[PDB]
Order: sequence, then C-alpha cells, then structure tokens
Amino acid sequence: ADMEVIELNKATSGQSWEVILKPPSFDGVPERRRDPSLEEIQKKLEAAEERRKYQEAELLKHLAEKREHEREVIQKAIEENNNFIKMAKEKLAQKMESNKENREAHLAAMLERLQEKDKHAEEVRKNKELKEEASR
Amino acid sequence: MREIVHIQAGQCGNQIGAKFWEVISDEHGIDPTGSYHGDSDLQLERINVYYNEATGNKYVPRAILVDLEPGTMDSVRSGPFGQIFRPDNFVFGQSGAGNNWAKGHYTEGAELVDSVLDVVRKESESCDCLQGFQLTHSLGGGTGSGMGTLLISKIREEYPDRIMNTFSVMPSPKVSDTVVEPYNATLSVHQLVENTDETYSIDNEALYDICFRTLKLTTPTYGDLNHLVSATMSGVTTCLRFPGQLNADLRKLAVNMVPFPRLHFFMPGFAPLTSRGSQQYRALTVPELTQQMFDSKNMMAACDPRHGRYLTVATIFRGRMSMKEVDEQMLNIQNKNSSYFVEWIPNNVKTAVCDIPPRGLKMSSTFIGNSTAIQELFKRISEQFTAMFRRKAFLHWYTGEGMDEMEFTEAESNMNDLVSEYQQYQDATAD
Amino acid sequence: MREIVHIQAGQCGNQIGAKFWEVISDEHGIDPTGSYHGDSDLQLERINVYYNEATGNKYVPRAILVDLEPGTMDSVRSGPFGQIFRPDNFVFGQSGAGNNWAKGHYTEGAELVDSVLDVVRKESESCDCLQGFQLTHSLGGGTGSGMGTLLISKIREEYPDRIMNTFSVMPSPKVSDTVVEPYNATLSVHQLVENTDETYSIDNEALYDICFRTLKLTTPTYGDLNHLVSATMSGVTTCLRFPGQLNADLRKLAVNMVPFPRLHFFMPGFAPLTSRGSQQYRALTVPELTQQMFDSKNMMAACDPRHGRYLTVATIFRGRMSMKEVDEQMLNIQNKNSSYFVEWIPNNVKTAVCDIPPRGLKMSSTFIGNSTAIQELFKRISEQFTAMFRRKAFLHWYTGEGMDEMEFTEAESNMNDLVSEYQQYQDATAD
Amino acid sequence: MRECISIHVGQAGVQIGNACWELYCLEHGIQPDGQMPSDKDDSFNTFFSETGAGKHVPRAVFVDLEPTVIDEVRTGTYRQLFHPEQLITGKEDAANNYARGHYTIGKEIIDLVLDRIRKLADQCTGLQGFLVFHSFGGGTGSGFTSLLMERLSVDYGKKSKLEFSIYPAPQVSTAVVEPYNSILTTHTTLEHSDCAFMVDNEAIYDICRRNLDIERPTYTNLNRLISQIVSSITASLRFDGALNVDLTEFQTNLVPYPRIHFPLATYAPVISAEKAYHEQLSVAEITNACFEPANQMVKCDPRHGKYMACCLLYRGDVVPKDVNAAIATIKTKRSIQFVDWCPTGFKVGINYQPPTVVPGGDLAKVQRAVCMLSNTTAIAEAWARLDHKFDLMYAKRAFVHWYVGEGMEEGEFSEAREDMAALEKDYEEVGVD
Amino acid sequence: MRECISIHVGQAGVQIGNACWELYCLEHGIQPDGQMPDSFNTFFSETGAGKHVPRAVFVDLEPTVIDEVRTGTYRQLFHPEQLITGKEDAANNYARGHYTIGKEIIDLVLDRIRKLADQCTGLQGFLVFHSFGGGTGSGFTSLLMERLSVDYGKKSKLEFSIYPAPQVSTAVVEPYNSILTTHTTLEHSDCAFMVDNEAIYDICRRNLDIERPTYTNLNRLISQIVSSITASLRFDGALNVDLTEFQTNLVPYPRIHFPLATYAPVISAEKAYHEQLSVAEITNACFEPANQMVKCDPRHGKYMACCLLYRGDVVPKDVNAAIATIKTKRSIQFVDWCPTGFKVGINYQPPTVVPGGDLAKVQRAVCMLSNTTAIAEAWARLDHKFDLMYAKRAFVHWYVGEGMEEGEFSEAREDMAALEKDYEEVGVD
Ligand SMILES: Nc1nc2c(ncn2[C@@H]2O[C@H](COP(=O)(O)OP(=O)(O)OP(=O)(O)O)[C@@H](O)[C@H]2O)c(=O)[nH]1
Ligand SMILES: Nc1nc2c(ncn2[C@@H]2O[C@H](COP(=O)(O)OP(=O)(O)OP(=O)(O)O)[C@@H](O)[C@H]2O)c(=O)[nH]1
Ligand SMILES: Nc1nc2c(ncn2[C@@H]2O[C@H](COP(=O)(O)OP(=O)(O)O)[C@@H](O)[C@H]2O)c(=O)[nH]1
Ligand SMILES: Nc1nc2c(ncn2[C@@H]2O[C@H](COP(=O)(O)OP(=O)(O)O)[C@@H](O)[C@H]2O)c(=O)[nH]1
Ligand SMILES: [Mg+2]
Ligand SMILES: [Mg+2]
Repeated sequence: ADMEVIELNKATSGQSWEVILKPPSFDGVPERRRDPSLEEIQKKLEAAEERRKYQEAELLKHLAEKREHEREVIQKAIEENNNFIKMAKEKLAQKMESNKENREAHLAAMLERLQEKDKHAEEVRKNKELKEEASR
Repeated sequence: MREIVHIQAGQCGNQIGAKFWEVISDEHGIDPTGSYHGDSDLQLERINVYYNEATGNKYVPRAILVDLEPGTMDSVRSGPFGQIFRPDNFVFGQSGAGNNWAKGHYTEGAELVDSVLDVVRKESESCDCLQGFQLTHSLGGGTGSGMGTLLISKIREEYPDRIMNTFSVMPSPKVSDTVVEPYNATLSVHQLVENTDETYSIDNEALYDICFRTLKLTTPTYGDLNHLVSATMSGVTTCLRFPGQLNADLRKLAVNMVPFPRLHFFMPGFAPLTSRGSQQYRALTVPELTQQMFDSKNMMAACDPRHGRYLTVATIFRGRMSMKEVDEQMLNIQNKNSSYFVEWIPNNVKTAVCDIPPRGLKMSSTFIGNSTAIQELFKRISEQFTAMFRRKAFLHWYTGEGMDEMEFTEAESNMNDLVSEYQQYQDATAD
Repeated sequence: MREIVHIQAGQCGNQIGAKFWEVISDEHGIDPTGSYHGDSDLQLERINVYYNEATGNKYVPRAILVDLEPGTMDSVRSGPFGQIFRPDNFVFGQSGAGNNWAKGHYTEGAELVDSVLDVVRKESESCDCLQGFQLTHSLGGGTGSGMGTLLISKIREEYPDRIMNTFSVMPSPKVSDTVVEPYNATLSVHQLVENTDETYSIDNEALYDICFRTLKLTTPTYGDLNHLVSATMSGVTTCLRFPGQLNADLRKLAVNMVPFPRLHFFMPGFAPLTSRGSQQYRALTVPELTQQMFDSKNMMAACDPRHGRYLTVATIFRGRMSMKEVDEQMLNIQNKNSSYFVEWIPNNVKTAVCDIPPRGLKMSSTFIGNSTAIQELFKRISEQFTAMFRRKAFLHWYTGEGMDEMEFTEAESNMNDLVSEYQQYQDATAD
Repeated sequence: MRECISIHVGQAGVQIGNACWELYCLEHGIQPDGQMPSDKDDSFNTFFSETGAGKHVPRAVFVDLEPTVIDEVRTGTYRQLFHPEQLITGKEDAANNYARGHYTIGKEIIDLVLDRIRKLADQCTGLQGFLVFHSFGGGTGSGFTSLLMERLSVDYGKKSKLEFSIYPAPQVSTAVVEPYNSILTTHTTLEHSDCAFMVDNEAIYDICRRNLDIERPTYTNLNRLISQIVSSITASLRFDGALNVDLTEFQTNLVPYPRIHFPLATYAPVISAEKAYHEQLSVAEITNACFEPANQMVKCDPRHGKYMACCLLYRGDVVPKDVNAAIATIKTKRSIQFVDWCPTGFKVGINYQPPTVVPGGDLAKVQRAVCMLSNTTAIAEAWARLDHKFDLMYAKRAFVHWYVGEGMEEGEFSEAREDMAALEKDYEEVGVD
Repeated sequence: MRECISIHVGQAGVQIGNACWELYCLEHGIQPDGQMPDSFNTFFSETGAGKHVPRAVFVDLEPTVIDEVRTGTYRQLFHPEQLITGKEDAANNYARGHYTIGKEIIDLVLDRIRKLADQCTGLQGFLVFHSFGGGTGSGFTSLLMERLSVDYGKKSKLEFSIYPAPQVSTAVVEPYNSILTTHTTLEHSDCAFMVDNEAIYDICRRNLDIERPTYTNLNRLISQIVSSITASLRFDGALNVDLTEFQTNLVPYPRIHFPLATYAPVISAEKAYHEQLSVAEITNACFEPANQMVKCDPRHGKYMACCLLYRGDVVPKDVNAAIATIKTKRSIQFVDWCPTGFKVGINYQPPTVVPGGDLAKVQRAVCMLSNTTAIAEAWARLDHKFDLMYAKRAFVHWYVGEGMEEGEFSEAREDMAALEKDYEEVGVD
C-alpha cells in the first residue's frame, strides 16, 4: 500500500524510474588490482610451452632408445649367425684332420707289418743258405 | 582436422581394409572407378577425410596397402573395389614374416618399413590438416602384428602430435592361422599400450561366437567374420565421415573416450546382427536398438560388459528415427543399468544420430565402449601366452631373430599391469 | 668298383681256376676264342668285372696263372677254354714246391714272385676302378698254399686299399696228397687270418663226402670234387657278375658279411647237388631250395651249421621264380630256426634273385654263411697238426728251408685263438 | 558515439552472434548487404560503423580456431554485412581442451585477434567496451576466451567487458570434460569480467520444448531464443533508451560486488508462432512471468536466495501506471527477499521499440515483452552443480593428462577449484542477515 | 624370388628326385626337354631360349644311378654340371661317405650349389633328399649339411629322409649309418620329414594291391607326398605355406624337428568309383595309422603341431568343419602348452598321376604333417638295433679302418638317448 517512485531518465525511445517497496532494513551502502601484466602473461604462456616441448622431447628420447634396441637385436642375430659359422668351421676341420691322422696311422701300421714279413723272409732265406751248400 | 591416412598391413589387415573401402565407397556414392554417382550432398561434405580428389573428377582412397608377401596385394587388386586404390600406394615385400612377430618387427619388416614410410609421407605432406592415422591389422600374425607395430612406432616418431588409431584383430583358437598367435598378440599389445591413442579391439573369438551361436552358422568363414567387421568399421567411422557435432574428429573422440592414457582399448558393439546371406528381415525399434548396449552377444570383443563398468560410451544411431525417442531410450538404459557406469565420470555416454543408414539396414546402432570388462580379453591372451611360455615352446624362432626372453617377460608384465589398471578403476568408488 | 684281378696258384688253384673260367664264360656267352656269341644283354652289363675288352671283339680273362711246375699249366692251355687266357699271363717255374709250404713261401716261391707281380701290376694299372683280388689255391700243398699266401702279402703291400678275397681249399685225409697237409694248412690259415678280407672255405672233406655219400661215386676223382667247386664259385660270384642291389661288389659283400676282422671264413653251401654231365628230369622248388641250402649235406665246408650260429648269411637264388615266394620262404626259415642265427645282429640274412640260372639247372640256390660252426673245420686241422707237431714229425722238411719251430707254434696258437673267438660269439647272448 | 565492440569466440559464440546480428539488422532496418533506407535514430551507430559506400558494418570480431563455422558466415546470407578481416579462423581446433585453446593453439592467433580489435577501437570516438560471447564447454570458448580477456585488460585497462556465457547442459553437450573447461575459464576470467550473463543450455532447451512445442530443439532454436534476451539487454545501448544506457551502468545497477557479477535473466513472453488466436498478454501477466523459475535463463531457485539488485526492462506498448500496479500486486503475494544492505525495489526501463522476431521463426510477434535482470545469490546453485561434476572426475584425475600434455600444470586445476569454492563461500556470506 | 634348392644324395635321394621332378614337370606342363607350350619359378630357372631347368643338384659317389638320368627321358631337363658323380661308392659305410670318399667331391658339390644360389634373388633354403642307410645318403649328407652351415649359416635346411626297412634293406650296418648321420646332422637341420620304407611298402601292398613293391612303386608314392609339401611353394593357392611357415608351425624346439607325414587318399588305379571322398573323410584318414609315412602309434603320443596341406577341389569351409570335428575327438590328444596346433594349406591343382602308374586320379587329396611324440618309437627301434650290434662292437672295425673312433659311436648314441628323453619330457604336462 506504500511504494516510492523516483524518476530517473526520459529519452526519445524510452523512460526509466526507480520503485522502492521497502528502504534497506540496514543502512550504510555495501557494508580489481592485478592489473595484470603482459610480462607475467608471456612468462606463464612460455613456461607452459616449455613443459609441452620438454615432454614431446622425452617421448622422442624414448622412441630413439627403441630405435637403438632395434639395431642391437639385428646386430645380435648377425653375431649369433657368424659364431655359428665359426664354430661349425672349426669343429669340422678338427674332425677332418683327426680322421686323416687316424686313417694314415692305420695304413702305416699295416704296411709296417707287411714290411716286417719281408725282413723275416730274407732272414729265413739266410738260414736255408747256411743249411744248404754247407755239408749239402 | 581433415585428412586421415589409412594403413592396411598383412593378410587380415588387407582383407578387412578392402572390405571397409568397399562399404564406405557405397555409402559415399563412389563406384569402383573412383567417380561419384550418389544422390546426396551429405555423402560429399566430408569426403576429404578418407578420399583425395584426383586430377579432374574421381575420388581415390588415402590408403596405403602393406604386406611382406605379394599374394594378398594381388587378391585386393582383383577384388570388387581393387582398381580404386592408388597403384603407387601398394607396398609389398617378397618374403613373408613366416607368422613370426620378430621377423615382421625386426628383420623382414624393418627392410620394407622405409618404403612404406615414403608412401605415408607423400600422402601426409599433401594434407591441409592431418588428423592422423588409422591402421587395420591382426595381432596374431607376423606382418600385421610385428611390422604393423613397427610402423606405428616409426609413424609416432615422425608425427608425434597426430592421433594414432587402430583396428586390431585379436586371435582366437576357434579361428587360427598359426600356433604362435598368443606370442605375436602379447608382443603387439605391449606396443599398442605404449604407442596408440585409440584401439578398437576386434576379437575373432567374439566374431566366431556371433556367427556360430546367433547367426546360426555352423562353420563360419573369414567372409562371415569380415561382414561383422565391415559393419563395425562403417559404424565407428560414421562421425568422422559425415557432418555432426559429436566425436567429429580423431582427437575429439580420444578426449571424450580416454580418461587415462593406457586405457584406450575400445569394446565395439553393433545392432542388428546379420549374415551375408541373411538379407531381408525388417524390424528393430529404438528401444530394441538401445537394449543391445548391455548385450554381451552384440560385442565385437569377447567380454561381457556386465562383468565390468563403462568409463565412457559413444553410441551412434543410423537411419530415419526420432532423436526424442533415442535420447530418452538412452537415458532409460543408463538409469536402469547405473551399476555398469562409473559414477565418477558424469554424463559419460554420448549419442549421435546420422540420417544415412548402412546398406541393407533401414535402422542400426553402433556402440563404442571403454569398459573395464575388456580386461577379460587381455586375461584370455595372457593365459594362452603363459601356457606356451612356461615351457618356452616355439621360443627359438624369436630368439633366432635376435630377441631376448626378457622382451617376452616385459610384454606380458605390461599386459598384466593393464589388466590390474582396469581392475583398479572397476573397483573405484566416488563416493 | 669294376675290375677284379684273378690269381690261380699251384695244381689245385689252376684246376679249379680253369673250371671257374670255363663255367662263367658259358654264362656270359663267351666261346673258347674270346668272342661273345650270347644274347640277354645282362651277360655283358658287368663283363668288365672279370674280362678285359681285347681290341677287336674279343674278351680276355683278367687272370694270372701261377705254378712252380709247368705240368698243370700245360694241362690248362690244352684244356677246354685254355686258349682264352692271355699267353703273357702264364707265369711258371721248373722246380716245384714238393708239397712243402716253406718252399712255396720262402724258397722257390720267393724266386718266381717278382715275375708274377710284374704280370699283376700290368693288369691292375689297366683298371679304371679296381675292386681287388681273387685267389684260388689249396692250403695242403706247397705252391698254392705257401706261394699263394706270399702273393697275398706282396699284393697287400702294393694295393693296401683293395679287397683281398680267396677260394681256399682245405685238405682232408680222405683225398690226401701228403702227411704234411696239416702243417701247410695251419701255416696258411695264419696268413689268411691276418691278410685276407674274405675267404671261402672249400673243404675237400666235405666235397668227398658229397661225392661218396650223396652222388654215390665209390671212388671220387678231382674232376668230381671240382664240379662242386665250380658250381659254388659260379654261385658266390653271381652278385659280382650281374646287375643287382645286394653284395654287388667285393667291399659291400665284406661290410655285410664280416662283423669282426678275423672272422672272415665263409661256409659256402649249394643246392641242388649234381654229378658231372648228369641232367636232370626234376628241378627243385623254392621251398626245397631254402631248406636244402641250410642243411649240412649241402655245405662245401665239413661243418654242421646246426652245431653253431650264423653271424651273417648271403643267399642267392638263380632261375625264373617268384620273389614273393623266395622272401616268404626265407623269412620262415629264420623264424623256424631262430636259434641258429645270432640275435645281436638284426636282419643278418640278405637275399638276391638272378634270372639267369647256371647251365644244366632250371633253378638253384647258393648260400654264403659266416657261421660259428666253421670252428669244426679249424679244430679238425688243429687236431691233425698237433698229432704231428707233438712228435716234431717232418719238421726238418721246414727247418731245412730256413724256418724256425716258433713259426709253427705261432701259426698253431693263432688258429686256436680263432677257434676260441668263434666259440665266444657262438655263446654270446643279446640281453 | 558510445561504441560497443562484440567478440564472438568458438562455435557457440559465433553461432549466437549470427542470431544476434540477424536480429539487430532486423530491428534497425539494415538489409543483409549492409544497406539501410535513410529516414529521420541514431544510437544504432554504437553497434554499426558506416563505410564510404553507405553500408552499415557491425562493430564485431568473429573468432574460431577452426574455419567450418565462420566459413558458413563468409558464404551465407550476411556475407556482405561483415568485412573478411573481422572473420578470423585458424586451422585446427582446441579439441574440447581448455589447455589447447589457452596455451597451445590460442598463442598462435592471439596477436592477430588483438590487432583486429585495435583496428575496430581506433574507429571509436568513445569506446564503452566489449561484449564477449562464448561457451564454457569448448576448448576455444573456454581456453581462447580467458586468453583474450587477460590481454584486453592489459590493452584497455579500465574499459568495461561484459560476457554472454553458454553454461553446459548434458542434453546438447559434446564433451565429458565440459565441467573442467567451465571451472578453468571461470577462474581465469573472474577478475577480468565486469558483468556476465550466463545462459544455461538446459533452461533454453526446456523453454523451447515447453513454450515453443519443439520436440527436439536444435542450435538454431536455442540461438534465436538466446538472441531475444541479448536484444533486450542491448536495446538501450542501440536505441535512445533511459536505463542501462552505457556498459558502466550494468555494473552500477546490477553488480554491487566485483566477484558477484553474474545476473539472472528472466524473459517473458515466449509464445509459439503457430499457436492460434491469442492474446494479448498484459503488463501484469508478463511481470508475473518474471517471478516464475520456468522463464529463467539459468536453472536455480531464487526462493532459496536473496536479491541484491533487480532491473525490469520492458519493450513495446507498455505504460508506467501498468508497471507500478503490477509490481504492487506481486509484493503482496510474494516475499521478493532482498539482502539487508539493499532496498527492496526495482530500477525500471521501458524501451518503446517493439519486440522483433525473425520472419519464419518459432517465436510469435508480441506487443509487449520484458526481461528481468536480477543479481540473486541463488545463481550459486549453478556453480555448485558444475563444481560437483568437476570434483567427481578430479578426485580420480580423469582426463587430466589431456591438459597436462598441453603444458598446463595439475596445480592449475586445484587453483581454479579453490577460486570456485571462494566464489561459493562469497555467495553464502553475501546473504546472511 | 622365393627360390628353393633341392639336393639329391645317394641312390635313394637321386631315385626319389627322378620321381619328384617327373611329377613336377607333369604338374607344371614342362616337357622332358625343359620347354613349355608364375610360382613354379621357385623350383625351375629359365634360360634365354625359354627352357625351364630344375633348381637342383644330384649327387652320388658312384655313377650308375645318375648315369640313368644322363641317358634317360629327362636328360636335357638338367644341365650336365648339376649331375655330379664320383667313381667309387661309400660301400654302405658312413665313414667312407663322410671322410674317405666324400672329401674328394665335396668342394665340387659346394661350388655347384654356390652357382645355383647365385641365380636366386630370394633363396628360402635347401631341401635335402637322402636315405639313412647307405654310406652316401648317411655319410655324404652329414658332410654336405655341415659345409652348408658354414657357407650359408642359418639359412633354412629341410630333409626328406628314408628311414630303413629290412624288407628292402641292402646292408646290415644301416642302423649304425642311421644313428651316425642323425647325430651329425641334428644341429644343422631345421626340419626333417622321415619316410619309413616299411610304411610305404605296406601302403603299396594294402592300398595298391602290389604283391612285391619295387623302388619305382615306393618312389612314385613318396613323390606324391613330397609334391604336396612343395605344392604350396610351387603354386599360388587358396592358402599358402612357405619354408619359413613350415618351420615355425611344425617345430616347437630345435631338436624336436621330425614331423609325421600322412597322406590320403591312396587308391589303386583299378576299381571304382572309390566315391570321391569328402574333405571330412580324407581329413579323418590322416589321424588313422595305416596312411602314415612312419610306423608308430599317435594314440600313445601327443600332438604338438598339425599342418594340413589340401590339394584339388577343396574349400576353406569344408576344411574348418573337418578340423572342428578333430578338435572334438578326445582320442586325438594335444599337449598342454599348445592352445591350438593347426596350420592349413590349400592348392587348386588336383594330384596329378604319372601316366601308367599305380595311383588312381582323385578330385581331392591331403597331406598332414604332424609333430607327434609317437615318432620317438621309430628312434627307439633304430636305437635298439644299434645297441644289439654295438654291445659286441660288430662291424665297428669297418668305420675305425676309415679313421673313425669308437668315441663317435658313443657320442652319437648318447645324443639319440637325449633325443628319446627330449620326446618324453616334452609330452608331460
Ligand atoms: N546455445 C548454443 N550452445 C552451443 C552452440 N554450439 C555449441 N554450443 C555449446 O557449447 C559447448 C561446445 O563448445 P563449442 O563452442 O562448440 O566449442 P568451441 O568454442 O568451438 O571450442 P573447440 O571446438 O573445442 O575448439 C557445448 O556445451 C555446446 O552445447 C550453439 O550454437 N548454441
Ligand atoms: N624309398 C627308396 N629307398 C631306397 C631307394 N634306393 C635305396 N633306398 C634305401 O636306402 C638304403 C640304401 O642306401 P642307398 O641310398 O641305396 O645307398 P647310397 O646313399 O647310394 O650310399 P652307398 O651306395 O653306400 O655309396 C636302404 O634302406 C634302401 O632300401 C629308392 O629308390 N627308394
Ligand atoms: N577377422 C579376420 N581375421 C583374420 C583374417 N585373416 C587372417 N585373420 C586372423 O589373423 C591372424 C593371422 O594374421 P595374418 O594377417 O594372416 O598374418 P600376417 O599376414 O603376417 O599379418 C589369425 O588370428 C587369423 O585368424 C580375416 O580376413 N578376417
Ligand atoms: N678240390 C681239389 N683239390 C685238389 C686238387 N688238386 C689238388 N688238390 C688238393 O690240394 C692239396 C695239394 O695241393 P696242390 O695244389 O696239389 O699242391 P701245389 O700245386 O704245391 O699248390 C691236397 O689237399 C689235394 O687234395 C683239385 O683239382 N681239386
Ligand atoms: Mg569448435
Ligand atoms: Mg649307392
């Protein structure tokens, strides 16, 4: 039943006023600074870019390590194969030479027995010669 | 975020990759000669994401075809859309990987890798705004698995700020090409955990079970399995290929889907499930489409989603349907099944509706879930790996390539830590 | 392994040698002039083993004829195939050895030896691939026994890597040329044990008993005995003379037949048994062949094979017959008579079938056995040797030629050790 | 003149900009080519400059880290209205990551944006300040805006900066990380903004569904409604009005405390264009509708709060007698609790310019309309809902690696959340006696 | 270009080589002069004159067997320089083949192989064909394998080994030569396909109604199996398996490299109407012991790997359906540590038969290669015959005379004992 109407403004395309139903129960009006700065903003944007760049480089360093390992396993397979060859080559030459050695030894032993049979024969022949002619 | 560069490695990678290219070409109205014959502008609005515009007219897939064997490469060229591919983009070695990850990753693979990088660099240098890479491969073989992960690592080094996405096919004893699959898969998972941003876990175990049990096949072929894959690949790439607000690019998809860097293995889902000869059915409503979300039977990974909790979910509806009906049917599923969604990731399920349905279907739904239940897939590969590794079975074929036993121990330890990490979040309360 | 060089020494050696040459010439279609008149190209395929191609269409035996007396060799030239031999290959003395081993080995023999070596070197150096030597001689006389073993030793020295094979005829009191035969045989056995690779033990005792008991010849002559020898020699050389897989050469035969170096004394056997010119009315069956060939009565050594055990056996079937039937009969004999085959030499009996039968017979079988029963032959010579040696009877015949008693003691001891060695293997168990 | 520079950041900011400028040209009789039939207002010069060809060009800059959205402006109906140089785009977006918009990408286009704003400020004889339009949710709307606001405080020290901020709603949301981007931008922008008019996408979505019978509201639906409220707020800057006649007057009338600068907008009437008959709604009915939480632009309960300032902005066929009678009746039936240090009252402004609607739009043309701007402590409920979603995810460090990967420190999340806690404590303390 | 070098050692190796190359020519349409009225290039090189020459070397210490090649139908198919012969054989003595006689021709053989490897742009490795029994097959092969490991390191070397059978055997010493060659070759071979002559003899008698099987009968059947293994390398089929794949899938441990071959179907060229057996029937026949190439009982062993090589009118579906039923068979036990065990090869070309041969023409055939612990029974039988003779030192002097030592016999036998112990250990759980 009360209401206070305080006129504010009046223009060509409008009118304004204030309506007050009740004054403020409490009195004494309502009872900023940054600013910021371009340097501060740049510093934070740059710090963030460096965090982004550091991590991209870290992933890259990890990918580079996998690449080195890839070369290492290829190299490992090369080394195992060369060694295989080396061992097979020496195992064989030792075998071929040992067999040559045993085979020539066997043929020498048998040829020596036949040779001794020849010595024994001229010896037997010497005995007959001493029995024959003498007394005869 | 415009261009995606697609890479296909090995037999599986190229068979599923060829299938993807023929399915999306049909959706974008591109014939097997590269010319556009479609009746709509939505088909061409984001054509640039997967295709290059050739010298006057025609559209050529931004696809690189890779194998250590020439066979599969001939099979693709001879296939339905075989002639659509850039001939210079076919990169093939002469001697395969012999189903050996070590040969694909360190020997034969390492010898062909730079030729592949040269072809990917030419496609990448041509891009106005490269999103990243999409790789299709199997984890059980030698090339797709070993060389594929070698490519991921080499690509990561040259393009560290680009998104690395894969369609990775998990082996299963039910459908196997080789005795050493648990080894090749474990060694690959280790690579994917460290080097990819997003991986769609395509499990041959789940694909087999769907064909046998649900499609009532009997004895299923790669053709049967690849029909489910092509539907899944078309579904999961819809948001990248057509105008939309949700997961419209590789990075925005990763931001919504991956809460922790290592937990980037998605369990894709699809409805309706159909067979190549099954054509014509007519049915499936908005409620029926949404009901498959928690249906273990509709998962392309052999995991039961009700055995874990969803970290994040992307749901894509295709065809002419009410967005009102979709939104409320999606809200109901979440409220009714609140125990399978982590409470500490609010509004973790995102929905998109594309007007263009896939060929054969009037209405369809594709689900992309980052579920803690995916640990079941990794546990299965780990148990198969351990049964072989305990006895050092077939190990000499890997050590013969210069690998150490330690690499095997490290790979499996990393896969077990990943299992422990999903388990940690499955048990997290928040609260 | 092509050429064999044949040597025949002394009376017995030349009589049996002449007989061998006439028998094999007929089998190879060679007439007494050296010209080939046969057919069945199998006759010429391995003609090079025993004959030289004589510039012209002639075939000349690679045979050296040796004696310290002209007698037998004038008798050879005058014989059926006498003119087939190379005239320069006849090497003879005028002295004789007087059935004294020392005269043949040390005196008269040693004086003619270099002339023989002259002729053997010429035949040997002409060879593209020399197998070795085949000597025919008696052990009871002086030339064949003493000079023959001297030749073996001289040839062994110049050709140590060649095979040394002999057809050695054992003396018997039933046939006998002297009281000194046990001495000459014991001194020769000693040489053969050390210097030959393979020896066919042709026993005059067994040959006599076959002629007297089986052939019903009241007074057998050397002609009767030599008919059994020529049949045996033709039979045991079949695998060397015709194309085949089994024991096709001297070294391969020795490898299959000799398990221990000193145990190289073969017990030859034959079926069926015939007298001279006498033919035929009834040809034996395969089952008959395979029984007879393993019977005492059919052995060319006076040993009962059922008194010992076979170390190794080579069985040769000649004539048109079923290989199935032969194989089946040969397996049956072994299973039925397993106690006469050592258990510790598996698959120790080898069989061969030659289509060409010997002249007179439609079907025949030859047995080459390395049997521990051969110790009976050596025991018999040893008992006769000891009866004389104990009393030093006829010893001055040998000491007069320059020999010492020690040589006798050594020879005797070596022959008794050989007997003990066969006995050791006879008693050896598999376990 | 008293010129105002409008800045539109990211998709939301740019798209709402399209709706606002389409409506402004609709209120001032400016054709989409910039042509306007000369006829004896001339306050419209505060928002539009003039060229030698007689064309009226908006005093605005459109920014996005991606070209798609702005390319539609460059190609669309209003392509001749803006000069190409005031439409700024990068190549790659901020991928719903505040860190990406603020630190990584933003840093590449900032100087270019500042240079363009400086060129617009040079054409001003009495620059009042800036109106900044953006989403809280996106990486550009959040990250790029806070970067822009900090620089503007450096280059324009004193000059007023007001915001129109799109508060996220799950029904239209594109990212799970929207609460993170919301808190980070609020913390960083807090000391640089003078007055911010938050627009809760759920409140708009709900007004569109109820009042406009739109089953599934689109961005066009939402933006056209938002544009009506912006038009009500800016009308006395663009016409010879009497209340909120300059930017400084917004802080004066609505903002007694620097941090407490988030007024609540309530608009009435919102009527479907395909309704029938009707009406016409009186001054009493539209005034009553100002005290109905359903008509608010932010979801919150003023019954649970206290008013520290209220403005009623009327438009069209409105008489002071009707307004005072309408206020008098409300005071009887409702409490309208003000804080002890403020009088219970209203600063009222009538702008005789009629409410304007887009020709084939969803809104009906009305003779009378009103926007109430009130500074209520109830708006803290909107911050509380946002803070809670932040806390749930932050407790597990969910998605944090995306921000850290861009060079942002985890400590920034703690700093931002602590500032929000102080802001919540400030609203509590302000309404105590 | 994925080339494979075939080496044929001794009579068995050379004779099986004749059967294989006669069949390969028939399969590829190559006339006996090398002319032709793609994959075969892995086995045949080309001359400027358009002639197709086998990538093979034939070796024997005696000229008889190879002289038949030089004089026969396929004279001209091979260049004279790839047909190597000495004068004297190894006389069934491993020691003569390895040292005495072998050393005279080894450098010549290596030089010819080097010249063949020189024409290869992507050499896969070597296929070595030989018997265990003969002095050349045993002694010369062992020598060759050691020298190939020196010249080519770890390049793949696979064998086709003829396991001895008494019914066709020529020497009493065959078990000695078998053990000596196995010991010496063990570390130099990557994968060996044993062919038991008794199993072949029994298939020829049973399945082919041949009363007295000959080497020609045996070799034609063997050639069929060998052609199945090389079909994947010589053709581009529905599913291919290269040399590397054979090794990876069939061998779990370096020493355990002896897969069992089983071929089906073997039907006589006279009769039905056999009823074009289905993929299921031919697959099932692979796990039945009568069709095996080695005599042993897989029911007493455990499978570690199965490679199934299909040829002719065969579809992947039929194969997987047939394998799925094998997976349900409780009676077919696989080891603990093998989550799967299967590897499939499919080729378009049905098995071609030699005009005039004993084998009937079939629409589909299969060769299964399985690594079973049951194959150790074959080593046990060989080891036992070795022990019986060795306990008395029977025939040992023949080897010692050639420069070998008794220590080698002991070393070789101890390696065989470890091999037997290895098959035992690998099969436990
Ligand atoms: N009212 C309204 N809200 C919008 C509009 N476009 C996007 N949004 C909301 O704003 C948030 C998405 O942020 P955007 O402005 O699209 O993204 P942005 O500022 O371009 O930043 P980036 O795309 O991440 O570089 C979600 O809450 C959307 O619902 C629009 O046109 N109107
Ligand atoms: N399957 C088959 N086995 C054979 C053939 N030839 C010989 N054998 C077997 O191989 C073994 C004989 O070894 P061979 O290969 O003939 O002899 P080699 O390698 O020439 O060695 P030497 O003749 O002693 O120099 C026995 O087991 C025979 O059965 C053949 O053509 N086919
Ligand atoms: N879904 C599916 N899986 C396949 C296909 N081809 C092969 N695989 C699987 O892929 C794995 C073998 O990898 P593969 O690609 O053939 O070997 P790679 O060529 O060396 O990469 C096994 O798990 C096979 O089941 C295919 O076309 N579709
Ligand atoms: N079987 C056979 N034995 C003979 C023949 N001639 C002699 N003998 C035996 O040979 C031994 C005598 O040897 P002999 O060759 O005559 O003396 P040599 O000429 O000095 O060597 C005695 O055992 C005789 O029985 C013969 O032609 N055939
Ligand atoms: Mg955007
Ligand atoms: Mg041979």
